[PDB]
Amino acid sequence: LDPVQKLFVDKIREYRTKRQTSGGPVDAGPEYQQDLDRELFKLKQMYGKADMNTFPNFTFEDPKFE
Amino acid sequence: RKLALKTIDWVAFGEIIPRNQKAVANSLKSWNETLTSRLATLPEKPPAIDWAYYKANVAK
Amino acid sequence: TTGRIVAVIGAVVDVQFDEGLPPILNALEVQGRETRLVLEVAQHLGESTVRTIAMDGTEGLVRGQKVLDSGAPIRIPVGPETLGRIMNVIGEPIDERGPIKTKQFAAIHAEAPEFVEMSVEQEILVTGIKVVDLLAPYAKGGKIGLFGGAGVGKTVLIMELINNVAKAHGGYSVFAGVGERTREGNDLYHEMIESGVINLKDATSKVALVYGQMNEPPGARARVALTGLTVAEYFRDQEGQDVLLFIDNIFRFTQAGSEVSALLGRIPSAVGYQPTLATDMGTMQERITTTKKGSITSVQAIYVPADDLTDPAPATTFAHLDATTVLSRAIAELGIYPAVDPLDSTSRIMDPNIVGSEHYDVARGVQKILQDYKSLQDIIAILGMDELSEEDKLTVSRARKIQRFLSQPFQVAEVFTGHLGKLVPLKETIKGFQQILAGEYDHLPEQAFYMVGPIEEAVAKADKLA
Amino acid sequence: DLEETGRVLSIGDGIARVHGLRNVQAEEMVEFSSGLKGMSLNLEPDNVGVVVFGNDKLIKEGDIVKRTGAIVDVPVGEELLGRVVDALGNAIDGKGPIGSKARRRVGLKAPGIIPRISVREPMQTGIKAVDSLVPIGRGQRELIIGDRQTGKTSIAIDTIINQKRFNDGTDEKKKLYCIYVAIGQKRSTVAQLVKRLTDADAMKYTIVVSATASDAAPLQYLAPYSGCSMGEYFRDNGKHALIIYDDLSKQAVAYRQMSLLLRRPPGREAYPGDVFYLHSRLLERAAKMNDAFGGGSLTALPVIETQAGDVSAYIPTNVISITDGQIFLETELFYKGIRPAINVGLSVSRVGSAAQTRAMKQVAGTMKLELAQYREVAAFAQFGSDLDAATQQLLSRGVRLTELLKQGQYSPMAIEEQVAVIYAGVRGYLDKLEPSKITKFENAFLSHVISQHQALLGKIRTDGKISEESDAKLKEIVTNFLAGFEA
Repeated sequence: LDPVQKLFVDKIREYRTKRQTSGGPVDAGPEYQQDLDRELFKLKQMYGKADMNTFPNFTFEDPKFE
Repeated sequence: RKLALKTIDWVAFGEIIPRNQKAVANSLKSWNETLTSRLATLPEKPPAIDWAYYKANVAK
Repeated sequence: TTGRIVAVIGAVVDVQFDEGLPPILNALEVQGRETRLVLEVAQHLGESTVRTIAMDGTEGLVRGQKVLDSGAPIRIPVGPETLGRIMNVIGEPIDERGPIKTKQFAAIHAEAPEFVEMSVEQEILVTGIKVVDLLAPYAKGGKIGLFGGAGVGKTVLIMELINNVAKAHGGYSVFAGVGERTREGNDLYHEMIESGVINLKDATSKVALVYGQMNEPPGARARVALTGLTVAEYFRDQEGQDVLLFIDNIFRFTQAGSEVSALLGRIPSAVGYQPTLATDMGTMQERITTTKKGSITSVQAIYVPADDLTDPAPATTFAHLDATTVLSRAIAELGIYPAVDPLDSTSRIMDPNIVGSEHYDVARGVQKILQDYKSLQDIIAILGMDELSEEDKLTVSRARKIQRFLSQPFQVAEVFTGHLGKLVPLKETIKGFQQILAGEYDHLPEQAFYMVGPIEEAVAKADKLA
Repeated sequence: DLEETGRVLSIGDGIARVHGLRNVQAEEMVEFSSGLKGMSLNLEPDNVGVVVFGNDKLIKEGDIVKRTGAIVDVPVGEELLGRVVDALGNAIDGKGPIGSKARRRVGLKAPGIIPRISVREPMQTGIKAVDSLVPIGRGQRELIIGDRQTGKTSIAIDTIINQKRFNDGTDEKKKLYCIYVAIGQKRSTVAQLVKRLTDADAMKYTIVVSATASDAAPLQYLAPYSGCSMGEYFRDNGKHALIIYDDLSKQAVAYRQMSLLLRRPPGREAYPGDVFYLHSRLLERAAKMNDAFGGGSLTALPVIETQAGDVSAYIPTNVISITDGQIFLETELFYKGIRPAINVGLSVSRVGSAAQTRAMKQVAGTMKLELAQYREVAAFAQFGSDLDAATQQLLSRGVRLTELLKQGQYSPMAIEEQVAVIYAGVRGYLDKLEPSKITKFENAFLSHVISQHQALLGKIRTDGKISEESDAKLKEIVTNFLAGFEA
């Protein structure tokens, strides 16, 4: 993604060492998981709430006439 | 449906006296103008979605 | 690392640590100062001397005495165990229920959350006050700043606000007594005891008290603001909460800063101020707000020095204010409560649309009416009445009712009022004045709108008379 | 390397006496141990008084002071248009790296005489009161004066938003790059504000330089200068840039403060004196340039938000002496509900006519007068009650116009429309109407002219001027349509 090869050897392989594992991507990291669960629900609260894996179909209405 | 083409001579409109409606006409005009202003605005079409974009991009 | 007291000029403690110089902001604990004497480094002066601030007493400080760096800037316990606790600035009780112990400590100086998680917009909170809600529709999580003179029933008001609000509240509340009177805090204490929402079956009360009283040295007073912030940011963001943050009184903070400025060797800006006064504002104020991570409804008692607002300090403040709450001493003097200067109190969300523009508009007629009426006052002041114009004569009277109508006695402070105070929901309000706009009362006793809540009751108040 | 590196000679309070770097270029942006920049503002022989750009709690003493060896530049581009950055060009929006990665010295000097050109372009704001009573040119530097959010900003907004269409028009003579230098306008303020511009996405040709209340003072100070190079750029590239410096008032505050901390003075009102100069040099860089410079412009809308209308107030006096008027916005009126709340007696454009359409000029010229006169019988005899019957009519006329020059909260326009309602009143078809309903008349009237007389307007729009067509139609329209509006 970026450069220097001895330092980046330490890091760029460590980009993908994380990705070079995917059940806990050499660490998902319990803290990451915990705060993730916090923000993911809290995000949900900060969102609109009508389930995000469901289609909001239509509604119908009838306007004032005298 | 589309629009209804009724032209309204507002001069004549309010005047009516089938007496249960003359008062109604005075109100119904203004009730109209509320409806008239409302429809005349409303944006005709809403948008729709670049399904392909979000198809990629929603990963639930 | 250790320092030598090299110069003590009061609680401006000039320390030479020769044991390297830890951050500007590194918090120091003084050795030979059993009683925890915090100094915070202010300057690296050079010479391995820092100018640090003791926030506290400067007893027995031999010049040389060892001061031991606390190795971080000032950190305090933050944790739910603070609510219902009167915490001082130093994270310690003054609840005196033993130590206010928490899980986590926090360095109290901190970042002002970034713009993007900051919710960019807000919604008017309702205070239960006609005058407020109507005229300066303050926002939930906003920073509302209570400009107000000395003890001008402000203190009364805030308490009443607590009363009106904190109860109802869903999240929790913080009171940061900045330069608060020990007494008022007492008063509050009991009120709170009393209220029992400082329930003591709760150190998780509905309200946390952090107090940094007047009797403290400025450094403490200066710092109580950061402290409180730190806790609350924790409850808001961290404990999710809608925090109500009662600060009474940031001015006293400001003052604490300014007070040091001189003998921070600084030029203490105008009147003595701080040149950095502003940055000071940013640095606290920008930290408190409403994020998406909750709301810190920020209630700042602001002493308006000499009720001088042009006074740069307040001058600045308005900028920071989501809600600027200006209490009118002038009005107050008329004995009036709500005593506001609402033609000075604002909410940016006072702007039509937002708040229901009718609501607003009803206000606009009033705002106008009163204002024009205000205009007249020089003329009237001499001239009184009888060569002016009639419509105005009407407005005058109407205004006079309106004026009265804003007035509402104190519900809590029946001790103060005698009266029972009142509380008015929206409708009577909107209508109330609007009704006056309809001038439905113009043969009804004018003053009768005084110290009322609902216009109905006011109408009634005219009536018993006639 | 560590040889044109230095050790922090002393530090605290972000005032770095800087040891070393002894070959330092004046006003070299320096490079920190903390990464950070600073400005070697002050070359003292034995130190470099370095203004620390940004936070210094980080900092400690003897710390290594590195040259950046650079006199400040800022990234420049049009890829600032549609970007909220801080002045260094740092996305705070979280819009990621700007396309503006060309850089340009933030100090680049103000034009020559010959290089400059006078204005003769109008420009507009979508605000009747404004375009009429303060017709707008291009390449400005003239004072906007008023107090805070009232939607103080509204005033600006409707203008920016107004340029949207113009940016939907063409030329740098319709299209306009808006530059909002926000000096000390809190994150919230901005947060909201930005949120608006974006919504209006008038943001698209628009930089928002965002210096929120938090920001360090030099930065905020700088923010305009930053903008300044960028706007001159636009100017010189034919682009007509609009900077709203909101506000230099705060800037001064910072600037002095900075000075003071450098012990560098507190002149009159505590501000050292070349803050005028500061700005003068800054603002001269806003001009309408000749064609060699693409003809572009940097229109400067400086803003000063007054504390209590305090204008003999140093910086205001100063500013007044540069500006070619001030647009005083009047609060009482505000409370009256009159938003915009102006006092146009205290709004002046010496400029006047270079700044406007004929269209407007024709209807407005008289109008100004009609109000003037209206005011006058409120005034010689400081009573709104009358002195002559004639005027009992004329006053009506004035009053009508009063209803008209208002501007909706959160609402701009364009000139032919503006003229449309204005003609109606000027040539009077609505003193045969009650003053409050005049605006009401407009809603309908406007929606009518928009509907029908977009044709006609097509002409007026074409002519930049009311034409015989338009007029002929108008006389008739206004009467008829008005007649329809009523009856």
